[PDB]
Amino acid sequence: DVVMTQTPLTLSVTIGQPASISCKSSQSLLDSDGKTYLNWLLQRPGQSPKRLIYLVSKLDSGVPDRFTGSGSGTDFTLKISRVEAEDLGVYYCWQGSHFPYTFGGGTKLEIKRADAAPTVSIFPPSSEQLTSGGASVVCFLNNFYPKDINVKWKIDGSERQNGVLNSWTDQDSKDSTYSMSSTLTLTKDEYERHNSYTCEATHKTSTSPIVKSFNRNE
Amino acid sequence: EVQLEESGGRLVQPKGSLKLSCAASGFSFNTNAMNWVRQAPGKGLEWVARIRSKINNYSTYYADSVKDRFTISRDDSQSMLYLQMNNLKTEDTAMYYCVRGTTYWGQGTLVTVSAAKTTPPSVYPLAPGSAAQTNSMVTLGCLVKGYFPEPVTVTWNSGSLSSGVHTFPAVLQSDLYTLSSSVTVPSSPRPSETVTCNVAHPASSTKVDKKIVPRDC
Ligand SMILES: [Ca+2]
Ligand SMILES: [Ca+2]
Repeated sequence: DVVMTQTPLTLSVTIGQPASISCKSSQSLLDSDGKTYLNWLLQRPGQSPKRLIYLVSKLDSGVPDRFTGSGSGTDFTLKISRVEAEDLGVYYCWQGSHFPYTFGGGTKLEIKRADAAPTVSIFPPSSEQLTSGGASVVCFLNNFYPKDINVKWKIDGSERQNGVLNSWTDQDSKDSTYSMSSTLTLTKDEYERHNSYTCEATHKTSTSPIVKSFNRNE
Repeated sequence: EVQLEESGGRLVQPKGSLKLSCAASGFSFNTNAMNWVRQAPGKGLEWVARIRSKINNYSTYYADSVKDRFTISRDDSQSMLYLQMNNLKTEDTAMYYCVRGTTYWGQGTLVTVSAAKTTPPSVYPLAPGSAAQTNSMVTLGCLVKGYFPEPVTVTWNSGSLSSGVHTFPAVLQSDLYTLSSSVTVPSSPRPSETVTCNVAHPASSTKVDKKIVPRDC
């Protein structure tokens, strides 16, 4: 099987700045008929892939001239002259020359934006949940950048590491920011024999972390 | 316009069987080679199977990992592409796309191969405890816990609240998914104007509405 190697794995580019991505094959994609079947596809978040380039350099209909495909044999390049917000997603090279028809591992194009501190919100377990025997404490860390953040959970001043589930949104379609959800799950009993619940957010925007807390009864 | 619509995706037990379908329209289906491409949760694209046109006697090709287990076929009279999958394995869990040549991709159909059983979620409102009064913006949410398989969709005020919504991807903890959604609105609307999340787990035919109500005593 032809091995398709895509680099970089991720890149972070300022809107209006150029981007160049590589795709290499373990063997020449020049087919028996003299044509080179190397496509470039873009997968936008939540969307199915869309082909941008085919036959190394041919642009698909309704694909801006900002995209340029180049190369031959085993070495291929996708270049974006100046990036736009809509370019964010994972780019794939797909070879159709030799069977099995292989794909590169993907290159995630991220939009570089200014730093932004998260806005933090804390939520106690709902009554619905307590009645069911579980207790989840939630923290939303909204509209921050960069993605890299640390969330610390504290029960009556003491740090809890187990029962913590974290999820990040994709870059905001208008903002390019991230949001994050941090769920601390503990038994209804454990929750009730404790009063102070705190989530601490350490982001590069401040040396001091963003703290949000609540007390069962106040 | 060219349309490719996949049908069939769902939860199957390991060693089980599932047939996927793809309805093609807006092009000469009978003159096109058709492919199936899959994408494992959070992974890259993986080519699965290819079928040539009638002119090329419907020759079929398969990736090594699915050869002898998967059967690609087509019904030109109905412009239907099919993928019969026998002896399913957990690593076959993926979103399956119908592709016209290497040109147009359908929406995809999710296939979950697991011993875990269909479990509807529990829908919990996220309301602030006694949080900051003169806070111009108020953040509310919905915690959607203990479901299987994916997906789950969250909508706020039946799709009216679009701006200010953050939908967090599901995280699988112990054969059960957990997802959350948040909504940020001015302090003028809620509490006065009600806030409700609409949760749908199609796999268990669950549609749950949770009104976000201020925390009582
Ligand atoms: Ca092989
Ligand atoms: Ca060939």
